[PDB]
Amino acid sequence: TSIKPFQMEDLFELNPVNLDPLTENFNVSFYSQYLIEWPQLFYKSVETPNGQASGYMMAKTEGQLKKEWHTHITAVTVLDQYRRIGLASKLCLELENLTQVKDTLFIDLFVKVTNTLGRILYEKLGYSVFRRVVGYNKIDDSVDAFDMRKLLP
Amino acid sequence: EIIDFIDQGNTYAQSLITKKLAKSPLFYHVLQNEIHLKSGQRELAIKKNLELLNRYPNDPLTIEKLSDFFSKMEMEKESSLVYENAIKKYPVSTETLCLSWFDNSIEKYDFKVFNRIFMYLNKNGKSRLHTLWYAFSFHLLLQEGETDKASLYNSLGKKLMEGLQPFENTQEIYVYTLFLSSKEIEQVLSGVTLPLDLELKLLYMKAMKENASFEALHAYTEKLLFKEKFDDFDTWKLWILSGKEIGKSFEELDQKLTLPTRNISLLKIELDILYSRNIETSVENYYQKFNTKLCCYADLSQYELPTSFIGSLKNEENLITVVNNRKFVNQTDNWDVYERFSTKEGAEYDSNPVNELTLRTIVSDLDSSPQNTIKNIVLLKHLLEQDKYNYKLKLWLMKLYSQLNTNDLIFPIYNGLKIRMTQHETLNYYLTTTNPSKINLDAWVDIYRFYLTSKQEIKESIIQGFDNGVFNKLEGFINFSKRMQNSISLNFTVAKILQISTILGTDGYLNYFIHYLKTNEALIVSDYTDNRDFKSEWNGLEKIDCIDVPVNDVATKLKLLVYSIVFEDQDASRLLKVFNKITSNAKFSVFDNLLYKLYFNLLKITKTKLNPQETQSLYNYLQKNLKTDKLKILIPENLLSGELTQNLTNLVEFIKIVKLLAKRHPSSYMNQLVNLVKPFGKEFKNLKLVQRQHEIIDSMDFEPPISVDISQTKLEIKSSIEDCVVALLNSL
Ligand SMILES: CC(C)(COP(=O)(O)OP(=O)(O)OC[C@H]1O[C@@H](n2cnc3c(N)ncnc32)[C@H](O)[C@@H]1OP(=O)(O)O)[C@@H](O)C(=O)NCCC(=O)NCCS
Repeated sequence: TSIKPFQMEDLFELNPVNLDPLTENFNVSFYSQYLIEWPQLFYKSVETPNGQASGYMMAKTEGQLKKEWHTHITAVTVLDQYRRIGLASKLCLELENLTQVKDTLFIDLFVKVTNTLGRILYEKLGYSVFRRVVGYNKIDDSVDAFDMRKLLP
Repeated sequence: EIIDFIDQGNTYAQSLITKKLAKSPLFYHVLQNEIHLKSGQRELAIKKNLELLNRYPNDPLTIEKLSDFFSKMEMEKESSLVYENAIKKYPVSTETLCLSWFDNSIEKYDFKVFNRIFMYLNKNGKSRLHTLWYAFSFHLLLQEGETDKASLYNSLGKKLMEGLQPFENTQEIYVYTLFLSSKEIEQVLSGVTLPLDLELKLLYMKAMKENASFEALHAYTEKLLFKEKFDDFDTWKLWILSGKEIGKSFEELDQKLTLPTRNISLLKIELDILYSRNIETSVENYYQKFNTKLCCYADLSQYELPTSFIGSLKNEENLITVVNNRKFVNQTDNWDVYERFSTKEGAEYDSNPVNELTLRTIVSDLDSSPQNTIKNIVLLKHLLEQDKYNYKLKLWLMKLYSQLNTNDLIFPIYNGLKIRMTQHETLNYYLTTTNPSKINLDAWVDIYRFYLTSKQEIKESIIQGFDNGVFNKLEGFINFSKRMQNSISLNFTVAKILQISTILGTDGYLNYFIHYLKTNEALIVSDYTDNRDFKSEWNGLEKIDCIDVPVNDVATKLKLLVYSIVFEDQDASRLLKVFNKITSNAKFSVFDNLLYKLYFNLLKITKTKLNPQETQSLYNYLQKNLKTDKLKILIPENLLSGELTQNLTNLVEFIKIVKLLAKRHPSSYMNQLVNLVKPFGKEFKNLKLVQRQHEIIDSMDFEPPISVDISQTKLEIKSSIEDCVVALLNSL
């Protein structure tokens, strides 16, 4: 895998990833908002030999009390052909290399309470369950979630 | 303004309302009056709008409409001069005028206008942001190819950016690099004190490589890889490349390759190639580490594999090991492995890797015969019972159904994939053969509302991307918008709405989409962009010549012309000339060539002024051929082919349009065409297209490769053929 910045026109070539039944395909405005506000936190994995996107990360930063900032993962997905080789773990770990992320206090994310898979994935990356949260197309957003956090240096 | 909306919607109370409002007054209403004239007759309207331009309007709404009017008449000179004259005359309103100019101009991607707007805005502008806009706009222009201006455009952008030093962020530095040589890029990026982002790091490495700065690149890549935990294959390749270039031994490089990671395992192959060594052992080492991973085949097959490695095709327990091995030996007979791993296991939303093999077997077996298509429909559905979210199987199932008159059955699959928003632009065409039902019509309107939503969202993205500084991403926003403005999938969506609307009697939608056509004639007649996805159903497979969804892109354009002409009230001759040029070069089936000739003769006779002899010639051809004995050629010799309901649907629509024109333009010869089409429904029913299709299906024998029930699918397919065909016959 190699990592490249995400560009809007990648949306036209993402169906192998975004036809996955747990991978939402958002509005144009949502993708473009992440590219506008946190352009470095929207990057894609790419494979040899044609440069096809094997996955992507959409993350953001968010301010609180706003004297205190953290990064938030909104979406990680990996093409089926390139699963179980640590690509998702690499996309999440690459955030910790970005100086915009390093300047925040922690990274958090939401995993549904029923997604024992996702929790373990993030647990293996150093995240721990911080707090259960209420919830309220492909995913029932009314299901409770775990906010998971990883403190940063 | 309320009176103006009534004028637009049209038409006699409009001129009276403006005659009253203007009699009270000012420049706005005169611009209105002369638009209403344009809606009646235009040569006066241009003279009259030119008259308004010279009075220097000074009001934003009036300026916008003028510039709109002149651009509508291919008078780009004047559409720009309205704003320029206002800025010249009232330079305090420069920013406000320029932003209206720009916001209204985005839809029309005239980078000379962007750059012209930014020029005015930067002259009467105390704005670093505006200087960046102007500079970035020179890059945009350079992306168009007036090579004789290229040197000037590059010099002006470079000098504008140099004026902004020192740079405050990586976006400004990015813009500067758009005007620099590879040599200058390295020199510039090597002195940057700000932390580089990924965009500029990649650019820095590409520049060093192009400059043959192999010491600097080996040092730089080594830092990223061994000290900043980047772990990036492209960066690894540059590291071994530059390492060799500066004289490093193979052993010196390989001794640093200690971690058995995927990228390093592949790199060892790349390092053997780079040092003219034997590939074999590093191919075997990658395979031993990664044969249990679905990636193995795609990673190795890009190299030239030794025939000894493949020779290990002798006699496994791990399903994915078998999948890779069967791919390496390109084996297409894989039901034996399916029978060993038919049960879905693991995570509920994962696909079963066995169906990488079964799909290859199914695709290799496809021969376009309807018995083979139905057999493989049964197999795809059977696999999907246990592998319920496998999208590749779903896409193929829709392709197979698209070969038949089972037009009933595609939408449930498409909707079960939860296609939404931009996926409609890329996957729409899978619905090409869907039946003209009301539920499908409402679904198509829903698809069109995505287009309305995306158009407004991307415009705002472009505005915010400029307001914020995000030149890293702006070109992609603009290109996204451009590709979406006039795509074949958008125009197909409109054509499909119109067709179903006229087949059903639902005029609620028709009036909105007729209004779109007359609003966007310039696009309808232009060349459409294509962003359709013909690849995802082949992911991990080798694309071969197989069955296709039967798209017809030229017919889509002609359908929109047809409706544009039907509802043309002033002069249809220009649209008929476009129509006739397109049919002259159309690449159609026999029936489609007749259909559009029939259409052309029908529209010429109803929507143009002809002498009586031209009328009679065009009408005689309609008279001779509006007969089932002539139109039967729409029936394919393979009655199960989906072309039957495609052509029949087009015949039904054509007859509906005959009836519409007979009302709007009554004549003895139109009433005779209405009379001629009367027995079609009876005459086509007597051909018994349903029964004969049911008989062919019942006579087909089936020796499926796995245990399945054919029966339930035969019944569903026979019922679907019946329902879809009978709906059409009753609509004749
Ligand atoms: C969840 C997902 C992103 C993981 O991707 P990946 O690249 O295959 O994962 P990684 O190789 O980095 O794996 C890390 C871990 O999560 C877990 N895991 C990830 N996919 C697994 C699966 N289908 N079944 C059982 N465990 C699995 C493990 O316990 C594990 O570690 P291991 O290396 O010791 O086996 C993926 O399979 C997919 O659905 N992509 C996008 C959609 C989605 O469900 N969202 C995000 C995560 S909550």
